[PDB]
Amino acid sequence: QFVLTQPPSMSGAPGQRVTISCTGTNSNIGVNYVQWYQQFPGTAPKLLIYENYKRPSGISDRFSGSQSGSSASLTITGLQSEDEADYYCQSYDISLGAHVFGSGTELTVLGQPKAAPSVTLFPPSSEELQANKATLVCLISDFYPGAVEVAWKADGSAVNAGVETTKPSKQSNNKYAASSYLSLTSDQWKSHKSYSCQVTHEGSTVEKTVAPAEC
Amino acid sequence: AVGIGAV
Amino acid sequence: VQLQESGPGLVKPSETLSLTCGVSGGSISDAYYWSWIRQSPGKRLEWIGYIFGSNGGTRYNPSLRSRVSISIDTSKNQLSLKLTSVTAADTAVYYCVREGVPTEATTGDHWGQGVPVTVSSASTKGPSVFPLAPSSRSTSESTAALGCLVKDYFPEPVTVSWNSGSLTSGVHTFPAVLQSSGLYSLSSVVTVPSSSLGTQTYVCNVNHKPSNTKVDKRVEIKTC
Repeated sequence: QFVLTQPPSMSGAPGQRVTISCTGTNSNIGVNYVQWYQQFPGTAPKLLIYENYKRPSGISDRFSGSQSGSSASLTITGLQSEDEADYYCQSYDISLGAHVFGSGTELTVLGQPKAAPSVTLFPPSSEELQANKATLVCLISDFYPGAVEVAWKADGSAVNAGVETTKPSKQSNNKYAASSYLSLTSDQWKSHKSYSCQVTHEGSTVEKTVAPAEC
Repeated sequence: AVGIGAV
Repeated sequence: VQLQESGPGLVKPSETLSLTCGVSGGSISDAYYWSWIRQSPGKRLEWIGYIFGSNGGTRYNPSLRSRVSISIDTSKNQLSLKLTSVTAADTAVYYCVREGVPTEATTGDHWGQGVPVTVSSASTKGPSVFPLAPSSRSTSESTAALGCLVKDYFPEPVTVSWNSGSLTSGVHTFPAVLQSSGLYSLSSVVTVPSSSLGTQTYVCNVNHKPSNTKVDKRVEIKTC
């Protein structure tokens, strides 16, 4: 139950003027102040606007805030890729006697070039072999856009067991990371000649391999 | 309030 | 004016979550609203309540008023939060915030970094750290990757350091994966000039507060 709703996603080009809207009821925005918070991947929310339009020191002047009736708006004039973050309006709800936050809008800035991922496939450490297990670690970093397809193979066939794969994660530089682990027993590992991590991004694919004969 | 404060 | 949170990374259902916030660079008695804010997975933000520094009068979000209590320890310069009868609905990241000075050139709010509290019946477990030693298939065109596998731990978070924080350039520690076991696995790698591989030493400091375990492993290249 959201008494403050915002579009889930919003997109805008660099230099453009974009606005994030916040729709509330008479009991919060209609009569109370609204604050605007900005939050980057892995970061605490950063206060951007208070008392509907006031900027704290240090906040770029490209951000402006308005409010009328029971609606509020955040405006970025001159969109920068630096601005890619999540945005929340925040107000006080009289009906519910509590401070509330909006649904949040994820703002992405287009025009960033496509970047192909760097892929690193580590074999199992000999210690972990000593523990009768074998984990193959496939790290996929610094790609854009954030969709990537990962497939594992033992000697030639696909394997759909023991495979665990993260969702891609917005890194601090607005490109994405991800990682996939293949969990085997030491015997399974020594029962195939090669295991391979095949990561496909933007219709182009690269495949790294590890082989017990090398260790 | 700068942020969440007195109503 | 900074803030930081301490508390158990895991709490069992129906038990009581307890958190502490330590304040440095400003007094806790000051006439300010000190709020506890939680952010669930799914990035939903909820205001739990605040306490006013001078009187200590508190106001709670009515949806949680029974289970919550917020208080102040003037001698420690401390803020405290207790939430009873917790369920999986309280697994979230928790922050302490001070409104911040009301002046023409304020920096704004003040937020702690946030402590993730996971509510689950399953027991805490520390990670086993095995080294990710570079192949030459990893030493392609002078620079090799070498890392630490922080495997099979619960619950979040773990934090990794390289040479006790003395080496920062070229470290990417990846977000952890939630294995279908219910356990997390994570990796941290550092990219290095191949020349260093014979001379320098790379030790990763894996740290896991919820299970009180800390592991210090060194990574070494060895053929096979």
